[PDB]
Amino acid sequence: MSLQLLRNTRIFVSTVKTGHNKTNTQEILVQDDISWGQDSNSTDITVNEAGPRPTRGSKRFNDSLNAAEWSFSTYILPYKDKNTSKQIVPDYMLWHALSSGRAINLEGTTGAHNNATNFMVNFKDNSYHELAMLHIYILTDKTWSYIDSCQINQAEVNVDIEDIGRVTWSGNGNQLIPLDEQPFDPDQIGIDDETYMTIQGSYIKNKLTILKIKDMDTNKSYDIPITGGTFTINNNITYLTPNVMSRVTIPIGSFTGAFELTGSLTAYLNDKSLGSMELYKDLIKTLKVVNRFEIALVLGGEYDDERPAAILVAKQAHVNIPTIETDDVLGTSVEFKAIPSDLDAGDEGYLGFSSKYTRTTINNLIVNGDGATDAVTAITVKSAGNVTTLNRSATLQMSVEVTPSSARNKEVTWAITAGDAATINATGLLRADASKTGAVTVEATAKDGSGVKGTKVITVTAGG
Amino acid sequence: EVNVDIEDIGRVTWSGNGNQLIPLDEQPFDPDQIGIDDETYMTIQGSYIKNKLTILKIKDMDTNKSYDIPITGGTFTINNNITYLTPNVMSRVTIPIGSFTGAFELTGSLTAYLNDKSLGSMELYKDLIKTLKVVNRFEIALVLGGEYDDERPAA
Amino acid sequence: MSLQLLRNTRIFVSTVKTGHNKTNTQEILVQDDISWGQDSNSTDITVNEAGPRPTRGSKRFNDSLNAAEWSFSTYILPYKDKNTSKQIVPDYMLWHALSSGRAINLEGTTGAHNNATNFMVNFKDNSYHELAMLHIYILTDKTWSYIDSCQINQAEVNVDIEDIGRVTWSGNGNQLIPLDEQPFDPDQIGIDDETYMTIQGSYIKNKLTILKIKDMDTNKSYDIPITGGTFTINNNITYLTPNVMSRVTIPIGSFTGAFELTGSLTAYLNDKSLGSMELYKDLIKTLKVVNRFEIALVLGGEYDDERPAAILVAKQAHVNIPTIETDDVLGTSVEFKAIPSDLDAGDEGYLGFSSKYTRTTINNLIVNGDGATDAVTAITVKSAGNVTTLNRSATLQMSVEVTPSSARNKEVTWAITAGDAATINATGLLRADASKTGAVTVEATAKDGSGVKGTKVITVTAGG
Repeated sequence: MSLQLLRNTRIFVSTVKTGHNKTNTQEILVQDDISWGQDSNSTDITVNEAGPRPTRGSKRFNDSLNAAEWSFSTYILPYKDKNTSKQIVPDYMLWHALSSGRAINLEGTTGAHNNATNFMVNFKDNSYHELAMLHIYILTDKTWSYIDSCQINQAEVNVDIEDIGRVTWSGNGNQLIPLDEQPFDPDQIGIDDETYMTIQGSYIKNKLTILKIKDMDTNKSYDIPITGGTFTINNNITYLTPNVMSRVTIPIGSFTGAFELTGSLTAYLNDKSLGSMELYKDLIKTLKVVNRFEIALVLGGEYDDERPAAILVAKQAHVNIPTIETDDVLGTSVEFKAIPSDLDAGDEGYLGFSSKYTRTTINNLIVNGDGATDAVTAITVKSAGNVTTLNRSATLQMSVEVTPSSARNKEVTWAITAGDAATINATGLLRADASKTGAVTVEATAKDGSGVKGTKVITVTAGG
Repeated sequence: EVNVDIEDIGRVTWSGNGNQLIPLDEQPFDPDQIGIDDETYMTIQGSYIKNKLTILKIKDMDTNKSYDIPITGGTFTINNNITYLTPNVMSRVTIPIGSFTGAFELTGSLTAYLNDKSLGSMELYKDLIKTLKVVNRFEIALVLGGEYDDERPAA
Repeated sequence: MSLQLLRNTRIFVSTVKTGHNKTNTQEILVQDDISWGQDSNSTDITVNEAGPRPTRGSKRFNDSLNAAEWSFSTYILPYKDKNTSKQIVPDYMLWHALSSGRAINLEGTTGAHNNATNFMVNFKDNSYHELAMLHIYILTDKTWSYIDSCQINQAEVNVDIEDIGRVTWSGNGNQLIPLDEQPFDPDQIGIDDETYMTIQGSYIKNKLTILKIKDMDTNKSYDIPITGGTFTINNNITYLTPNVMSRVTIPIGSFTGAFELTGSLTAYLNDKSLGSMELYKDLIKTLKVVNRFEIALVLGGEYDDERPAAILVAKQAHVNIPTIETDDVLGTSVEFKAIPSDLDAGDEGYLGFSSKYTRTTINNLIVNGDGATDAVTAITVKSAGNVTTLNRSATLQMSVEVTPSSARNKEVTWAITAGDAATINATGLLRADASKTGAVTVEATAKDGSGVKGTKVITVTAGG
């Protein structure tokens, strides 16, 4: 009688089947592109004979149930909750399931976990045969229905100008189940209007898209205006089902396959220095089997005032040779896929979601890994007593200052590049001797990899 | 190909194969007297079948739970799986020679809206997804054109 | 300056190397799988020393040539020719050289001989060390060649349903000889369009395949719808080549081996009466060292109206113990071999080809050996003067009426089966005596092996 409507359907994500509370269930900001359903495998039996009386017969049997299909898209709207005062995306257990299979723990360091500054999602503890287990609850009008033991297969992140920032989720469940009784009241679990105002206070617009590309073999950072992009995280999950003739069967667990983090970035060719054309010609010139690039795509842009933004940080990526795409105005496409340091070392990449980004915050998130931990920005090597020169056979212990003063890693290395008339140790004691009449330089770079440069030309003379 | 869809008038689509298409110069027979006259055309057009009035009779033979399902649109076809056999001669071309009907298939797809009412679409769906059985035995009686006390055209 | 394609090959079968006419050579319609050639043997003489600085050198000698191999596939295409008005298959000399070692005589009664009703092949005259000798002529595009003194080694017939009736020929020849000049005009000898139309009017489809199997030890006919099968006519011909060390040698003569007529028949298991299951259970329950089965494989089906057909008849066959072939639908395999009554008797089996087989024609082919010779179908025995009973010490010379009225064998035998109150002679003069108060029977059967029954229950009493 009463017809169920699509627009009135609300989704609930849970980690447990009983005792649903605010810490285990949430209302998901799903769009109007929802779709789900479970199909089955069937077998037909035909008979082929040669007698005078052919047997035109066909007998059908049900054999098994395929995986339950579910897919929906949500808005990327990071925010801070009033309870914890820490930036968390509304759909945080989805990112936890995509990241690692451990118990949900925002106070840890692996998987989806927040902080006072930003919400960061790493895949360092992803090396599992089975990720975190969810339960997609589908409340269409009044009738209940949920999908048993869902697991996130992939997360489709679309980054295109003229398009608002969104993410599309698609996964599979063991068995979709319809329910008659309410598992839990949706009103108090569902987000109230105040946190809806708090969430809508932060929107991410993909029109402001700035890319950080830097090769680790040459450190040639480029300036590329983005036309449109897309990067997805794939788990390659396959459900395993038994094969029994007598009765039908349902899937039993799964084994996550190979982790894939691929992305496609479209951008216009530029003749300007460090532009798209220079990147393309450098890549098509140095044809190398292996690539090692710093790619840091920043959705929503960067600003001095706190602004909502989404960040991808791929430390050691693999850039496929670009193919310049012909159109009205030449716009090329670059394909990348983040490879790890070691196949089982994790650290494929990590993401940043928060409404409160300053350029320094995103910078230290990119270089150090967290939006809260500070990193060095500039370095000037300091002589032991404002000294400008050195004579032959004289010791000089180099000192150094770093900025900001709140940097977590402040120690720097000591090296000599230009000139051969002195030496430096781990502590910085520069030493000279006889037959040292030439000008020499001294270098200093911190171990956090900010790209900081500490330089000073000391005029080492022959002495008195 | 029988198509049963609302907003669509009842029609059937035929598709088959012949040994060899042949063009003819002489009239095999006069079309006028063989062709239907206007009176039987009036008699035929006196009866139309409209698929908008589609009522389904579904009943399982293991439980006898007849359902009440309003149809959104359907399609059922009868297939013979006919393949023509032709010889393979290198010197000259060849034409098909007879055929052997394969396996008889009578399949159909019925689209209908989910209903919370008793003996509705949702009850049928949940019963089927509850009693997962390899073999099914159902009374399906699709009635194109509807049913009425007065004489009405129906399929 | 030209390349030769396999599609332009034309094959002619001849019994003479000169004076080629339409009665000695005809074209054989071959298919893609045609193949022919001749291989050569060699030898390497290598020195095998053991010391340092050994000799490492070889040497090759051509020593012999192998027998030429040829094979091709043809369609079973019975038809009637306008010249003689007798049913004949286009590759009839192939059948003759397979069947007998005498000169071809279609008017005779052994080997390949035709009739106004059907074309027949029997192996009653194959006791020869060198069967009828052919010469395969090959015409590829423009160049000519032929194989000298061929012999039909075997003829494979595959009952592959949903396919056309086809036979595959194989054999050996003394030597393959390339001919530079045209032996005969292929335009005249090759089949013309009229006979091509007549042939294509008649095709044998393997789908319409009925099989007639009967246990001669129990008189039990089975209804087995076939799934797929094959039967072979094999001669096991081996070609002898002389060994000469100084010069290469080609085969000089041959010798036929053991004539084998085997088969293999696959079918599904049927629970119906006299089905496949009953045959399998009877065969595995008897467990007999020897079996006497009558097998009549009828390609093309049996019908009241005229239809083309190819029939293999095994009068006294030997059936192996069947096995169950576990597939999606359970089945079995009936592997048989046609054995003769006596080793030097021939008559292992025969074949009948025609484009006009009414059911009666194939029936009398099976039971009489020829499609033209009619065979008795039913019998009702008649007394002397329409008498219904008999009294003690009274004669009853019974007669017989048979159908059809044109059966070649109109005679019957006489026997008493049920009761002991009378005795019958060869002519049929039944005789009784006193003290005969029981009901006795009389039976008659034809001498052509049709399987016709003549029965009557005479109510002999003690008299008035």
